[PDB]
Order: sequence, then C-alpha cells, then structure tokens
Amino acid sequence: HNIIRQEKKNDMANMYVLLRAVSTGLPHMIQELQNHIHDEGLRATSNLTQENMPTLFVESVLEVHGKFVQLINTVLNGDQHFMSALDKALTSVVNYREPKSVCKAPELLAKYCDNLLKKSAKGMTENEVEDRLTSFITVFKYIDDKDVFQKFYARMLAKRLIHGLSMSMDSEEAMINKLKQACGYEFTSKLHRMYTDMSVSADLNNKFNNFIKNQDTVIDLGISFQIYVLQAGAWPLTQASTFAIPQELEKSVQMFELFYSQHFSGRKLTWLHYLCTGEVKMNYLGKPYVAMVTTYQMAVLLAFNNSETVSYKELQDSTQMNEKELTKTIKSLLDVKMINHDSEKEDIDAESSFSLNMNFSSKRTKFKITTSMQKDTPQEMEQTRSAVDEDRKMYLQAAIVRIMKARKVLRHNALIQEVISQSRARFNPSISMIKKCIEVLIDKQYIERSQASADEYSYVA
Amino acid sequence: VHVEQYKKKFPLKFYQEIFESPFLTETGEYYKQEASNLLQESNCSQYMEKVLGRLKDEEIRCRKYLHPSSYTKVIHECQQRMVADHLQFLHAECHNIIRQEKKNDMANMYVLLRAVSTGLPHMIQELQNHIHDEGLRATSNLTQENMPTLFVESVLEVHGKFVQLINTVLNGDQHFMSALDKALTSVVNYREPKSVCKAPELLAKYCDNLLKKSAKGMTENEVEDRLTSFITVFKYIDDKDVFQKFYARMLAKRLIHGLSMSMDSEEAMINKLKQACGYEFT
Amino acid sequence: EVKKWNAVALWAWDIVVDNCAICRNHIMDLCIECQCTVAWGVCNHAFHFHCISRWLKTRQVCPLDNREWE
Ligand SMILES: [Zn+2]
Ligand SMILES: [Zn+2]
Ligand SMILES: [Zn+2]
Repeated sequence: HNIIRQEKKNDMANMYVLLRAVSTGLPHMIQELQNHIHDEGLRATSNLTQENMPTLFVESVLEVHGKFVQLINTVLNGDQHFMSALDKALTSVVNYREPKSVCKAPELLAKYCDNLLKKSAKGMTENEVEDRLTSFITVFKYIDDKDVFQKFYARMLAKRLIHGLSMSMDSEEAMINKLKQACGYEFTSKLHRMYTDMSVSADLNNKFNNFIKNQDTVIDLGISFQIYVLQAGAWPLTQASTFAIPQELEKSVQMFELFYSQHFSGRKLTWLHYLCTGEVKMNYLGKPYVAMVTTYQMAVLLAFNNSETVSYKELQDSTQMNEKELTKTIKSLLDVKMINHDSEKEDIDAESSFSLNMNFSSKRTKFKITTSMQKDTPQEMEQTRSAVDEDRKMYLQAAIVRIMKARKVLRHNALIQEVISQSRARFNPSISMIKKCIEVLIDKQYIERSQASADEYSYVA
Repeated sequence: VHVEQYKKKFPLKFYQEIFESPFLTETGEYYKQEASNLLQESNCSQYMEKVLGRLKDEEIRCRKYLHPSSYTKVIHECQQRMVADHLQFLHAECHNIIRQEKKNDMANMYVLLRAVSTGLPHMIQELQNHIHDEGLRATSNLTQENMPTLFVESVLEVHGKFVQLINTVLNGDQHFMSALDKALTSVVNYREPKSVCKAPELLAKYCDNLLKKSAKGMTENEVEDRLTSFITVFKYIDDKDVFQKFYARMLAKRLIHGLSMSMDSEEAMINKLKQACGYEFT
Repeated sequence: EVKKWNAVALWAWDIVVDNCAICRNHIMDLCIECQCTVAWGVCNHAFHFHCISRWLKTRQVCPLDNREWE
C-alpha cells in the first residue's frame, strides 16, 4: 500500500510477479491501484472548473488514461484484472457530480462534439476531426446517462441541419455510424430518420418545382420560394399564437398545399411560422437594403407598406399574434432601429404606435439577425431535463411491466435488480423513482401486491 | 340484519325484502340521470374521467354504510347503468383514439370496457387494422438498393414499439398479444413482390452478409444477438422449408471457400436453429 | 420588389399510414385481387379503383370517414 504511492518500476515488476506466483497476493494490489487511480483522476478532473473551454474535461482524462494504459502495458503485461480495475476507477471520474448539482458531463460532451461539427471551427482537417471524435467515443464509453446526451445531441443536430451549419453530411453520417456501433441501432434510429429526411428534402423541392413547371396555367407567385418537409416522428418540434400569414404568402401556401395533396395524398401539413425565415427588401430608403427576418418580423414590416404609422392594435389585428411574442418582435425590430416608437414610454403598450424609419442606415446592405439557436437559455436545458425525466419514468414503468409479466411472479428486490440490469446502460435509475413507478402501476392495476407477502408482486392479468 | 339472528333458513331475507330493493331501484335511477346529464355536456375524455370518479366514490360509500354482502350487486348495477348504456358511443370514437393515441386516454378504454362482456372484442380487432397497416408503410417504403438490412431492423422496430405500447397500457391482456402475432405474421409474407418468397431468400442474403468474413466487422457477441433477434422474425415466416434449401447453398459456398469468419459462429448458428425447428431442419 | 421565403412543412395523420383502407396493399402498388389504376376521389382520399369500386358496390359508405366517397 505504501510502495504503490511512490513506485519503482523494477520493484513494481518484482512484486507483481511474486504476487502472481502466490494465490492471494493480487486482490490487495488490485483494490489499492483502483483507489489510487480513482483519487488521481478525481484530482485531475477537479483541477479546472468553468473556464469557458470544455475540451479540457475531455482531454485531461484522455491523457490520464493514456498514461495509465502505457504503464499497464509496460510492466504489468496488460493483465485483464488491472484493465477492469482501471475501468472501474475511471467510471467514477466522468460520473462525478457535485452535491445538489446534476451531472453536466453529458451536456459538456454534447457541447464539445457540436462545436467540432460547427463551421465556427475552421482550419480543422477532417482526418483530425475523426481522430478527435474516435477519442470522444472512447471517453463516452464511460458515461452512464446516455439518454441525456442523446436528447441534447438530437437538439443540436436539428439546429445544425435546419440552417445547414454542418461540415458535410458524410461527417455526421460517420458519427451516427460510430454511435450506432457504440450503443446499437435503436440509439440512432431517430437520428437516421433525421438524416434521411434531410437528404430527401432536396428531391422533395425538386418534385415541387417540377409540379410548378407542369401546371396547366402558368403561375407567378411573385416571390422566390423554398420549403422543407419534416416528419413528426423524429423532429423535436412538438410545441404549437394564432398568427396570421401575410397575403403575399397565401398564394404560395395554397399552391404548395395543392401540390402536396396531389403528390402525397392524405398527408396533413402543419406550418411552423415561427421557424420560417425570409428575405425582405426595403426600397423606401436612399439605398435598397436587404434583411434576413422571420415570418413574424416580415409581417410587421409588410404592414408598413400601406401606412407609415401603425398602431399596436392594427398590427395585432393584422397578424392575430399574441401579446408576448408580438412585443418581443417589435422590440427586436426597434433594436435595429428599422422602426421608431412614437410613444415616449420605453415600455410597449396597447396604445403604442410605430412609424417607419426613413433615416435607417446600415453598414451592410444585406444583413441578418444573429441566430439565437446557437445561444443557450437556462430554461431550455431545464425543459430538456424534465422531458428526459418523464421519458425515464415511462421507460422504468415499461421495464417493471415486462419483468413482472416475464416472471409472472417475482419479489420486490428481484424486480428492482432486474430493472437495474436492464436500464444500467441507458441511464442511471434510482430506487425511489422505481418505487414511485411501482406505486403508479399498482394504481393503474397492472400488478397487485401478493396476498402472501406485500414484498411479492403478481401480474393482475 | 341482526333482528333475524336465530332463524336457521334465509337469515338475510328480511334485509333483502325491506331495504335492498328500493335502494337498488333509486340508485339505478340516480345514476341513469347522472349519466344522461354528463353525456349531454361532457367530452369523451372528460366523461371517461368522471365515470371513473363516480365508480371510485361508490366503493367507498358502500363500504362505509351497507352490509359486507351487498357490495358486489350495487357495484354491478352502477356498472350496468353508466358504461353499458352508452357502450355504442364509446365504440364509435375508439377508432380515432387508437390511430393516434393518448397514453392515459385509450388506457381507460381497457378498464371500462373490461367490465362489460360484449364491448371488449371490438377494440382488439381495430388494433390489428392499425398495427398491420403501419407495418406496410415500413415495408412498401423500403428501397431495393440494400434489402437485407432493411427487413431485419424495420419489422423489429415495429414489433418492439408495439410491444412497448401494449404492455405499458392495456395491462397486456393475453388475447391482445395474440392480435400482435396474427397481424405481424400477415405482414412478413406478401404476394406483391414479383419474386415469390422474396423475403425468405433475402434472409439468406442477410445471413450471407454475416456468412462473409467481414474483417472490418462488429463484435461476434452482438452478432449472435442479431441472430437471436433474427429468429424472432423467422417464426412469423410461413415458408420455413424454402429458407433451408436456399441457406445450405450459400452456406456451402461460404464453407468451401472458408468465407465464414469463425467456425464457432456457424456452430451457434446451427445450434440456434435447432430450438427453432430442429430435427430434419437442422 | 424581390422576396425570398424559407419554410418548414410538418405532416402527420397520413392516409399512407393505412394506405388502402379497403385492402392490405400500398397506395401505389397493386390491389389484392389485381395482384394499375390510381383513381383519385373527390373525398380527398386515395384508393385503388378496384378497391373503391368493389367496396362501394357492396357498401356506398367510405369506411375511414363513415360517409360517401367518390
Ligand atoms: Zn388497394
Ligand atoms: Zn389494381
Ligand atoms: Zn373519401
């Protein structure tokens, strides 16, 4: 126990071979090495905290592992017991959590891999990318709650894909292939559906354009149109403002809906206007300016083509848009100073009227509003965690049901242990949550406490 | 009930002849009125919630007041008034519920419809129409470019998710998993493909992909899991004999050229098929 | 003068979830008896002419919407 703390390589080899000669020498060495590696890894991971750079949390661990593996290959002959002990020691390091603090490690890994895939990381060669990500999956092997990382990566991948911010679809396809080998196809089925829909959307637009050219009467929409077709099953956009589309887009909407009805019968389309963006051209200024704004922002701008001053009631009636998001959009437009607020009050109220800014000047003729999708809001992560918690609840209920039905008679501890065995890879479950799920399933009459013993449970059906 | 303590025959006759009949009549009338009033205004889900609430209240009050013997009859009358009278309306709406489902909502259909004898079998048929049709979407959308991988995972996912839905919700009634097998068996064998037994021969192709060495390959432990999952598909397939005739041909070519990655893998392959059919099949 | 618009389309409750409500076949492939003819209906629902003809002659109702289809 002392000689491991300050070790001599020749002495280590001698004591190792001598302990291997004897029957019972190994376990003390194994346990003490596990503890020493655990403490060293905890010291290494606790060295840095919240320094705006997440790669260290990965990189340092890599180094430590590498160092140790060299030693285990050099003088320990790579004994599998020592391999397993190193795995056990490294398991705690990544899964370390501060008291009362949730494990941000899956979030950190998701942020890291997303940053690698984002075009913000320029000058980084693809071979080096895949090498770094090969290291990344090795680090990921030690993570317990794969579901949280899955949800976060799904959201980040959707954000990247909808705006075309990825390196190249080959890179993310290689990533999904690597992840599929890592956790099975089920872990990547939704992401594969995502990629498939992304690939198909191009041919969908092509067929739509072909239909446009094939119409009996030539139709001039008056606008340049591009649309993307999304499945409800994989896209994490389940939220549904009674916003009114501007009249200029009504022709395109109706004609595209007719196209989709003719080519894809029985498919009921749904419009996510808050995600739809577009190009607007201001010509009233001294120079023609171009703005990349959302449909809600565009509707407010088009409301001014008929009147230079519009009241809040007029905008709200024309757009049928709720007060909170309408106020947000108006404030965002005021920030660029494309409009001037005609009321002295800083707060926008129902009586607020807005005038067109004929004196607007911009350094760029074509400009964009910075994508807040890259920006992180604390509420979004909490909502994602709540959704993951609900998914865990449902899955644990499922596992309890399957185990109970398969055994047709079982104990409380045996059900708990078999649930633990089934869900250990997917996430870290908790005993109290399992008991809560058991109580809920009892309430819904899936199972009933055995009349011989309340610690035994019997399938009602 | 205690007044007739010493009478040897029919001790409870006075109780039933003085109290039980008016109580049953008026409780039936009251719950008829309440069911009519609720159905006049409530929504299907809200009516579903309120009937469960009333049935939960009834057990408590009947335990509180009446004799231990009379719980069952009063509960049966209460059941025969609410759900039984409006059973046809519940069947009508069930179609939309199953095609797009709320976990809580269509779950209570099982609980309510379980009491009435005649209502239940309608639901089990409707599930088969939906589940089989969904599988057709999975199959008919498959591309001819890479067939062997498509069948193995797609039908399993359809099977896996519907297994997930059925047990978490419908209390996994035996009859219901029988509906699972019949629809799934129908899906795997179709006549629309020009080549007859197109799927069974493609199983050998999937096995042929696993018959190859595939040096840059996946772990043999999980390979058996794929085969373990593969057999699940095999049971639903009717033409088992056609598979064996084709399989030996490509197995022979794999074996004669040493295309097989490992001999132990083939031995397990032989072993697994033995419990499936065995005897002459193996 | 010039306007460009990028939009996202979300679809659910497809008829191709059930394809033909008459037969166990795809919306584009052949019918049970046939195995040709995509006969669109004013009912906004697509079924094979062989399917809709046979299951309209016996019953004028459309099973999915519980009304008349053409
Ligand atoms: Zn048909
Ligand atoms: Zn036909
Ligand atoms: Zn119709």
